[PDB]
Amino acid sequence: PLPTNHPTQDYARLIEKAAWREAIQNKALALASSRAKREEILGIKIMGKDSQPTMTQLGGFRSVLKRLHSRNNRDIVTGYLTALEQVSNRKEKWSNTSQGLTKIRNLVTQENLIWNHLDIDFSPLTITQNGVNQLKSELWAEAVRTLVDAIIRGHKRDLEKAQEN
Amino acid sequence: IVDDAVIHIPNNADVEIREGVGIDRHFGTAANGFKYSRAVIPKGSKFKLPLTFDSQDDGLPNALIQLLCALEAGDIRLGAAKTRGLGRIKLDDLKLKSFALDKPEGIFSALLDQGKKLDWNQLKANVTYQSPPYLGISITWNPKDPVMVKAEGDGLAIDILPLVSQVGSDVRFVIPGSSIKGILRTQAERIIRTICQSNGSEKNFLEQLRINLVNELFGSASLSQKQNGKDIDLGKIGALAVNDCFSSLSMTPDQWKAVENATEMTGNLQPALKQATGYPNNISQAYKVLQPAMHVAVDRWTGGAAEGMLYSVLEPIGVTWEPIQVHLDIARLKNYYHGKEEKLKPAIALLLLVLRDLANKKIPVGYGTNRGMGTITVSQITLNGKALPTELEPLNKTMTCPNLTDLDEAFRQDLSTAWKEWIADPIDLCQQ
RNA sequence: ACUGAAACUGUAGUAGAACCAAUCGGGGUCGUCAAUA
RNA sequence: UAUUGACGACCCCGAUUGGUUCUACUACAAACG
Repeated sequence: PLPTNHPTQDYARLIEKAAWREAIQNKALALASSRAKREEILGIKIMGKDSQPTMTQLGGFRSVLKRLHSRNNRDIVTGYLTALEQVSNRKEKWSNTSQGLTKIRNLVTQENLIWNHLDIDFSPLTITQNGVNQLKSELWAEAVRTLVDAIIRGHKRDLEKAQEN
Repeated sequence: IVDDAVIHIPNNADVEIREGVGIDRHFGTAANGFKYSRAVIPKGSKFKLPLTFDSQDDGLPNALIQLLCALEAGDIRLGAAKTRGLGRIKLDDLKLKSFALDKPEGIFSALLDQGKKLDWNQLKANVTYQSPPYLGISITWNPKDPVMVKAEGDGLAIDILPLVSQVGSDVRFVIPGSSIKGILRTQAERIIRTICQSNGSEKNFLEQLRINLVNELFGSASLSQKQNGKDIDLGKIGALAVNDCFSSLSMTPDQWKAVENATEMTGNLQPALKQATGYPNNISQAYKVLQPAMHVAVDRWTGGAAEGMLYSVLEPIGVTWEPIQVHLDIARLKNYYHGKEEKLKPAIALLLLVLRDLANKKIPVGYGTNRGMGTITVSQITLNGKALPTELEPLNKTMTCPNLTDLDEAFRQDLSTAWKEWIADPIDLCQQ
């Protein structure tokens, strides 16, 4: 790895983000391609024709996650989840998920957890010393958004195979 | 030489995301699959004009002076969605530095002295800007019933909030030009289909859109088709382009976040709206501008309210809006009609029929048009074309009667005659 | 029993055309609750 | 056999579409009197 003071450290860091971003994206595709991995990460599942929760409830969450630009915005998503949880009829909309409301709470509030789900080995993808710690602190919110977007797309397109018969 | 130019978004405003939907022409509702989003650079954002010209002739070309005039006029459009709201740029602070690379002193000036400054105003005086034929329509509307495009997602204190955009250092309420163009296109197509008695129920949404005159005015998707050996693009850009509309009413980017992040309608929302409307001490005056409206669905056997079906709208009941600005590239139409200025009259006639409906409240705009919102009052339409063909010049009019009776009757009859001739045989008018 | 020299992978080309963030919903209203003596 | 004796609010958004279609290199300079 480059010495931290090295003059090409700035340029190298542009190469790193690119390699990390595209790695996160490709892994999010793979993880979203299986229904067991979608249920593990968000609790989202198919029950015959039915989606747990309905796609409208996933769209509501996904519309709030668009506001997760940084970890200073995780209060926005935790605001949404507490409001959802505080309304009994909306909470019940998420029963028969595999604990999906708390899985969302965790992913938004445990910074390591997106990386645990992605489980990318970033060593082939970093060259700056302290590259992994800084890029994880930098790309966290984008990784969360990227994984949930992929999961919800793979969910809906597996739902279409069960629903459109 | 044209360099890559980085865009400086004002302050550090983030990129906006703009929602898009195709509305099925039969059901009047979002067509399946036709739901999309586009990241857009705000407005007010700046970037360099990175241009270098190597002259072999003496002086600077007239065509290149004309180009720089068009940039300062704001006539060039850049990027995607040029007809659907986007892409307008304007040049400011144009500077010309000249280096006589043909001579010792000018080559060293290139190396060391940063060049001779030319007064642009001198060349700008030597030239007349040859603006191409276009018609510009500017419509002055005030909302009759609240008008608003829905924001991309449900709020906390208010479920349904107006769409906003960054306009410099402030946020303003926006009616995307994508929205004004889809309502105008929808009424344009409905008129055409009504005359031809042509149904839209069996066609898919891409087929529903593809009908005559609107394909030239509003544009058609690129779609290469083998006709017979020959291969033809059915796509053409719209000659009609609409610009996003913005309110008279602006807020600082945090004032609106105070509204978006309010959690109690009678709690912290009240200060947020009092702040954002500019009436911090008059909730009454504040709520004559932005009014929260509660709505229920009432269950049909019990009355009361249906479980869960309680929702709220921030109705911009008293937001004032800027004029809508439409731009008809007469030159682009004339190219589609292979130069034949006589073929313009049906497209012009259609556009004036669409404007007659817009003025007569037949075209509501934005969210909730069937549900208490979206009715506009059109108090003036200003048709203001430049280099129009001589028979279309009576378009140059400020209209205030909704029924077009400010346009000369002999002109409206001439358009009506060509319109009726087309109705009698509604050929694809750009096929030759 | 003698290193060839010299030579810009460059030139032209708008990631664009089409697409409504939209459809439905009265801020509404009556008898329940507890089980014995 | 039918008595005991009055209190009390609820709903807080729900359902859906989440991209669709087209263009995917084209001429060149090296080939060929």
